[PDB]
Amino acid sequence: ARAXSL
Amino acid sequence: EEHVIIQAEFYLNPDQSGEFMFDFDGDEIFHVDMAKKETVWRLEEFGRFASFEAQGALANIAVDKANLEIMTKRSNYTPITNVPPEVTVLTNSPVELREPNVLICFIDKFTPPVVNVTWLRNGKPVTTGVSETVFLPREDHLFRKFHYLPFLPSTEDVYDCRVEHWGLDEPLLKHWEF
Amino acid sequence: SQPDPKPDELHKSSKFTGLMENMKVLYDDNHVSAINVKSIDQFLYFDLIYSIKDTKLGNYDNVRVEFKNKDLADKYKDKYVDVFGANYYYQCYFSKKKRKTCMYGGVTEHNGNQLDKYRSITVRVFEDGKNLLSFDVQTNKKKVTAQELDYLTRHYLVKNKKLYEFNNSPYETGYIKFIENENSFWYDMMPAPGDKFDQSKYLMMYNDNKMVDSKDVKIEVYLTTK
Amino acid sequence: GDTRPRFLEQVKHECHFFNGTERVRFLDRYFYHQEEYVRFDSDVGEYRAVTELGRPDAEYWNSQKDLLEQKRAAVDTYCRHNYGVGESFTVQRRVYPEVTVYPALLVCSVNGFYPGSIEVRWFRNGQEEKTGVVSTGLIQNGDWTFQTLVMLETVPRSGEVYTCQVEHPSLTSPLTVEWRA
Repeated sequence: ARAXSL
Repeated sequence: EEHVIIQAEFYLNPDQSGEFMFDFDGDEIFHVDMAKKETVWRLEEFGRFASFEAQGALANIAVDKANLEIMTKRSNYTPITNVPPEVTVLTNSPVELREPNVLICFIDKFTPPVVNVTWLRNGKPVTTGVSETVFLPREDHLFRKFHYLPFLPSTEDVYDCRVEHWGLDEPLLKHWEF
Repeated sequence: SQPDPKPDELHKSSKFTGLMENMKVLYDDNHVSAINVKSIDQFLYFDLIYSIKDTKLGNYDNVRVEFKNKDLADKYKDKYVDVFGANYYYQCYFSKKKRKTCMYGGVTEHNGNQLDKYRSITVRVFEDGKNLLSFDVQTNKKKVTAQELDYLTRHYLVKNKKLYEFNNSPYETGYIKFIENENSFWYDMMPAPGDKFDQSKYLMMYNDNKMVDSKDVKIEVYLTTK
Repeated sequence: GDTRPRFLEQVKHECHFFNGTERVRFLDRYFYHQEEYVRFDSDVGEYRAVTELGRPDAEYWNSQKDLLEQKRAAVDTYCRHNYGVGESFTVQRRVYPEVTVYPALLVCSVNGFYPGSIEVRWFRNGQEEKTGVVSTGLIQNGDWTFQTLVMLETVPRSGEVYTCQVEHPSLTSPLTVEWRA
């Protein structure tokens, strides 16, 4: 699983 | 839609508490224990089918804290308005004497994501085998939470899920009995 | 206190297939060291952030110190302390309020813990049961973290005994034992089995901020050759 | 109690899937408390402020081409990728329901099933009962299982046969539990 925080 | 996968995160001040989880169609796939830095799969079996670098989650929470501070100031320090939880207690399965069951305390539609949940059996606190979920996200952006109490149904026991939340003046007790 | 390593309990370097360099760097020249500082922030309730400048190579300006619990963080939050620890960068994340590093424990209150001169602590090194090397490590702290002594001990061993090399190690097993008044505890010096080494998770062993009395502690390193 | 002000930041990276992964919509959402102030919608392709407090972010973020580049590829590198990774134990998850019928008013309790899609019908003498049937609705137990109760208000005839029938993706055919008065 890949995590996507600006 | 058929399915929705959501990576939900939050950071709360002054509590300094944070959360990072993945939700699939409303159910928690996993959340990250930021202290032990481990991926906590909602169902153990999940860990055998997939993986996730828990530590990568801290990067997000770090940014979220930073963003919270920026937004806090931008809103001219406008605090969150407490939204009390609606609490429901039900069993996960039909009740039969002498047949193990689980009392489910469904804490719903609340914010901020901070709550004290206690189980009372005959007026006394019970911790034996209890468990809970982290704060689950809602589409209205409030939170849901589940607390569980395995129990052996008896005609002589009464239970209460006691919920403490800043949206409530006093602890809320939801009763259950056979 | 803690029972010595049982058979097959210690990590076998041979069973580690990743790069030992990742372990080596934790005990190379660089480390975090600050004297008489007070936390200036917090990311999570169990950590403290210190404003510490990397004066050996300026890789950071802030250091995140994570503890095993909120109690430790609270205990030192407003205390002027000395910080000493093996730090890491991969998976090091935290928000303050040009860069940063992370570590665990390694904190001791400054005031009342200083010695006017450096005290030596003996380290006896055993290679397959043979004491071919013994040396002292120094500290001017009455109470020092095991982490600091461990770091000083291993770093000397890296330079002098090639404890950790780029690919693997000339030693199969290795544990460092701290003895103080007929009481002891030890740490496994080798990486967990597998093709990857998690620096942050390994260093997490220091998050209990365990300390020892510099006056009474003795160190013993047991290494097995391959 | 503790009445100190609370300030909450929420971020939701959503992946909405249609017809498998044929159509995927990625939403990068930022909330202050419960208020979403900025979001990136893959159907839009750039960050758009949702409230004035978001404008600052929508501007700085769209200014970074490597950033918008990442977000625009999200439907593939993030959503489709994760969908593939968790498909076998989420999308394909099928746990069959257990059906229990007991006298309350007859109660048909369907428990432990997944996914949520389910059909529960009450039959009386082989005919489906429509009137006098009440359902608690779908209930999420929070442990990847659902439960639902369907009640039937009735007045059984001598030896009347009531049947609770359940249809669910996990089962090839309906699951039936018959209760005879």
